[PDB]
Amino acid sequence: DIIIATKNGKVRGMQLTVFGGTVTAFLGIPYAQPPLGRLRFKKPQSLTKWSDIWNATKYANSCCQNIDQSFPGFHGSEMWNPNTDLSEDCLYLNVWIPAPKPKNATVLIWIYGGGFQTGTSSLHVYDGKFLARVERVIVVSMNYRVGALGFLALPGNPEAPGNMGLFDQQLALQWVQKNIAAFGGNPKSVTLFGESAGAASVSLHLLSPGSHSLFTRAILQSGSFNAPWAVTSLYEARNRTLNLAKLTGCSRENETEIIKCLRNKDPQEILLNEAFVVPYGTPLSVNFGPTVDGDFLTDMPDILLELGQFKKTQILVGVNKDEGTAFLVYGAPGFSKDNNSIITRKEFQEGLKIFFPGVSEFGKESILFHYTDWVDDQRPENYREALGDVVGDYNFICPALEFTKKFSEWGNNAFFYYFEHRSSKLPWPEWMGVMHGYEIEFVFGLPLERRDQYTKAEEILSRSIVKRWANFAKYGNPQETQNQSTSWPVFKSTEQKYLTLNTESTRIMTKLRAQQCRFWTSFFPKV
Ligand SMILES: *[C@@H]1O[C@H](CO[C@@H]2O[C@@H](C)[C@@H](O)[C@@H](O)[C@@H]2O)[C@@H](O[C@@H]2O[C@H](CO)[C@@H](O)[C@H](O)[C@H]2NC(C)=O)[C@H](O)[C@H]1NC(C)=O
Ligand SMILES: *[C@@H]1O[C@H](CO[C@@H]2O[C@@H](C)[C@@H](O)[C@@H](O)[C@@H]2O)[C@@H](O[C@@H]2O[C@H](CO)[C@@H](O)[C@H](O)[C@H]2NC(C)=O)[C@H](O)[C@H]1NC(C)=O
Ligand SMILES: COCCN(C[C@H]1CCCN(Cc2ccccc2)C1)S(=O)(=O)c1ccc2ccccc2c1
Ligand SMILES: *[C@@H]1O[C@H](CO[C@@H]2O[C@@H](C)[C@@H](O)[C@@H](O)[C@@H]2O)[C@@H](O)[C@H](O)[C@H]1NC(C)=O
Ligand SMILES: *[C@@H]1O[C@H](CO[C@@H]2O[C@@H](C)[C@@H](O)[C@@H](O)[C@@H]2O)[C@@H](O)[C@H](O)[C@H]1NC(C)=O
Ligand SMILES: *[C@@H]1O[C@H](CO[C@@H]2O[C@@H](C)[C@@H](O)[C@@H](O)[C@@H]2O)[C@@H](O)[C@H](O)[C@H]1NC(C)=O
Ligand SMILES: *[C@@H]1O[C@H](CO)[C@@H](O)[C@H](O)[C@H]1NC(C)=O
Repeated sequence: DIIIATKNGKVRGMQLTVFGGTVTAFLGIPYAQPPLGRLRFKKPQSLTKWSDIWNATKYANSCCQNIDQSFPGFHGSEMWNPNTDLSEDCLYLNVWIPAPKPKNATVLIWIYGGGFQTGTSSLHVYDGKFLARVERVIVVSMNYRVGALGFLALPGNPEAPGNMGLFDQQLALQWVQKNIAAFGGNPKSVTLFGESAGAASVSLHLLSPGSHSLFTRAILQSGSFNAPWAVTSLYEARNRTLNLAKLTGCSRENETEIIKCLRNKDPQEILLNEAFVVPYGTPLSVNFGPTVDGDFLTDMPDILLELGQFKKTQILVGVNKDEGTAFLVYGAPGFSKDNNSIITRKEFQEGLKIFFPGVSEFGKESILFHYTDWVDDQRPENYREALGDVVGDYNFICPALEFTKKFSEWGNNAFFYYFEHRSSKLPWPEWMGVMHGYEIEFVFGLPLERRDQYTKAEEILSRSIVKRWANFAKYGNPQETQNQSTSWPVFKSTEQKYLTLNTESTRIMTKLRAQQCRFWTSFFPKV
């Protein structure tokens, strides 16, 4: 039996057997008052003390969310769908501590992705027991509100201020600050890491002054706030908040009254309507996401980034080789996970309509032009690979690169990686390559489990990545100093060196996707 006293009461965890060792897991610790009733859409409220022994022995409810129903029974999609009950009562977190209890361990806080519409900390690929066992770090992860329940925005108005999901995250960071010492943790040594919308969240915590004292360092996997999907403007936010009020018959004039009306609607009603608050959706739509609330976010984050207004610290940033492909099978014509998705020119052209609906004709022509001068005009994968690259470059790679350039210009050490290994247990077909999110299992050390049909080469890659992540958290330097590893150079805005992660050869390369990103980062914003 293992009971830990925390500032709001006592929590009992459970022992886990890992690699002939032991990790203690505290699954499902509440960190806020359930945001129910009048608390729906408000910032997370402080939790009142309890007196019992809170049995934190299983993952808690995941936050309300729509589920991917596109490939029922297919592990490739369903591995991302929630694996606990959905409920508004979902403000909980998890802690993995090494056994024997550490003395002053570095803490790793995970923030999952999901487009700010989906996700949950309890997923199998977010299990922190391996990191705890292997690197003697403590791993924390939290559930935070997503979708309209997490980001509906009536700016100024506290009933619906926006960014509630971010303040959930923040409230969990405070919990780590006030309690992790009791678990053997070092509150002065906290590294946030997250993927996709989780990564954009991490990057917004570097910008938010209310978070500056809640962590030390930051890791951003396939995501950053300057990505086009990561921040809703005050305009869209209001137009989307107003739209949703219509589809639920909640339209009023008293802005506080439309919120009260939305407060008596059932979570399901709000959920089915989220999709249509935009006129033309894409597979990448983030109908309700972070906004400039004037609280968490005091100005538009591009301006903050550009003028050096963020926490000064080290960052680890990276992306995957095929960020875009995963979204092509959610709408792009001629694409399917069940055939090699050879598409024609017209099909590529139609796909751009799917992914760039509001963009001018000339804008879409300019995308086609920049991506369709072929090394081989006769190669039939040409247009299929091109659309994937378009989506990946525009949505993930180029914003992550631009974020890393701008952040490092203010003097801090930055490290950039390019993950280019396809999981041998990847259930999607080969033409989709090194997909969005399929580095996570490697970061969390799943390939270390020899019982799980990963190759030996994958075990070695996960083992080095785990060491590099942990070295970055403990020491601000993501080296593997022992097994004659390739040294990871800092990313500088001049030379722009990055490290490639793969089973073959880790290499130092320069200026990732240079020609592509100049199009996205300096021509395309004009159109
Ligand atoms: C701001 O919102 C209006 C309203 O959107 C419509 O109503 C919602 C409840 C939802 O069902 C949406 O899908 C609707 O489109 C947008 O106005 C509509 O725009 C579309 C296409 O642009 C048009 O076909 C509709 O007739 C419009 N309806 C009205 C009442 O004007 C408007 O475009 C949004 N603003 C922006 C910049 O997108
Ligand atoms: C690849 O598959 C897509 C998806 O269509 C579905 O999946 C197939 C594997 C098969 O089960 C089809 O019967 C399904 O409809 C194909 O796209 C469809 O193509 C048909 C004609 O071929 C067209 O009428 C539909 O509109 C298309 N639907 C979509 C969503 O694109 C595609 O043609 C296949 N291409 C190759 C090269 O295999
Ligand atoms: C409910 O269905 C909505 C569609 N979603 C996408 C699907 C398809 C792609 C695979 N993912 C699983 C997945 C993989 C990796 C990390 C996290 C999750 C689910 S989404 O809601 O998850 C979504 C939305 C907008 C985004 C905008 C920018 C980047 C990612 C986005 C994801
Ligand atoms: C909390 O759990 C207590 C005991 O839990 C069980 O016994 C221990 C030794 C572990 O094996 C644990 O995994 C078991 O589930 C209960 O006695 C107590 O009533 C519980 N309190 C609740 C449910 O509120
Ligand atoms: C635990 O360790 C603390 C020092 O943390 C270290 O310094 C900060 C600035 C970070 O760089 C972090 O990564 C380092 O590991 C001590 O100040 C503290 O008193 C120690 N407390 C206990 C109980 O061991
Ligand atoms: C490093 O490699 C270990 C096994 O390799 C042997 O030990 C190291 C220290 C070298 O001296 C090498 O020449 C030997 O062949 C693994 O057990 C260990 O987990 C690896 N560590 C990392 C971080 O990858
Ligand atoms: C909006 O509602 C609040 C709370 O009831 C009220 O105080 C305020 O006057 C209303 N504003 C209007 C009606 O413009």
